[PDB]
Amino acid sequence: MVQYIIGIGTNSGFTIENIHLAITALESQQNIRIIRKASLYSSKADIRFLNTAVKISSSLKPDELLVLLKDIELKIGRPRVIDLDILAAEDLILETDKLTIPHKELINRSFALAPLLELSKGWHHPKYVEWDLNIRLKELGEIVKLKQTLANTIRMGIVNLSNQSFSDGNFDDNQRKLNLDELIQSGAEIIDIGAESAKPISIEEEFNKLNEFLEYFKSQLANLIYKPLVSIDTRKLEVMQKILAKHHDIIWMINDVECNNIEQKAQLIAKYNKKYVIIHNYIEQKKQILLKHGIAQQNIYFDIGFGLKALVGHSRKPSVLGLKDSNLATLDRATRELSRKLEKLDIDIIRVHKI
Ligand SMILES: [Mg+2]
Repeated sequence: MVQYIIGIGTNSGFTIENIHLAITALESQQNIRIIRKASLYSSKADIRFLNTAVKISSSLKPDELLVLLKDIELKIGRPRVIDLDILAAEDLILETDKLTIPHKELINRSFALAPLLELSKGWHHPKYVEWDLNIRLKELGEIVKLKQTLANTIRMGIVNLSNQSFSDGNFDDNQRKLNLDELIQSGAEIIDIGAESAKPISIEEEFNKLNEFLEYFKSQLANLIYKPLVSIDTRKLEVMQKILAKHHDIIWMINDVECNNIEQKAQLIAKYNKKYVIIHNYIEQKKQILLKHGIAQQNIYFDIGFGLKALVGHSRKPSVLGLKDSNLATLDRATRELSRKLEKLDIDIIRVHKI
């Protein structure tokens, strides 16, 4: 049994998902235990890189572990989708054309070294036992530790484009953009964009608002410290159709509150292989239809619906935080404190305005 620090980076696709999946792959090996996972780090490539590290225990030999990693790199399907490197193994020093441990660039890459030292604050490079790596890390300079984590409970950030959020000024439409930014900085792992509050809205106009914002998102891809997973919040079948046709590459999930056309909707999610949610307003009958039309069960969440993995939407809802003249600075606090409790529980996804 040896301890290895595995470095995991990615700047392509669903970034945090690729990282979670490489970790899942390793944990699933009968001869590997996962000891600890580092924080998530952002560095610049062209899209932003997402890097972390994991400390494992394993009876694998370095070269055999090298073999496993290339395998995993091909499973996740490797702008690199996934890059896996043996960063270190205790005080092990190994030089072979095949591999070097510690990794030759460990001490040149802050996105490698920072997570390592986070996992092993007392670690010294065995080739250079006198090198205080804290000093080196700082010399390497640039590195953003994100508030997004590899926790079990992912936080979905609400981005409403409807009339509720309207404060546009003479020459600026910046509020929803500012809102996306705040959410991403405060650690939302996911973003749920919906364009309806009120007076009904057409398919064409619902589509227009969603499209303009996704195109805006895409134009910002290399400017985001973290590229969140994207959930599309609409109950209209034709909206899904058009939005998925244009933007399926950057969408992770469809979140539909009202069921009509559930048949054609599943047929659409299946073609696109996307996550689906089930809200109230039994879940079984729906599940079966979805399951029927070709929707893999794991790709589907349920929501009980204040108004199979578990999504809960409870943000700024009075009925569930104890009802409602209360200000936003108070509504969030009941959410934020109740969020902090669902995380503790198993909760897979929580939908919130503030993290
Ligand atoms: Mg490599």
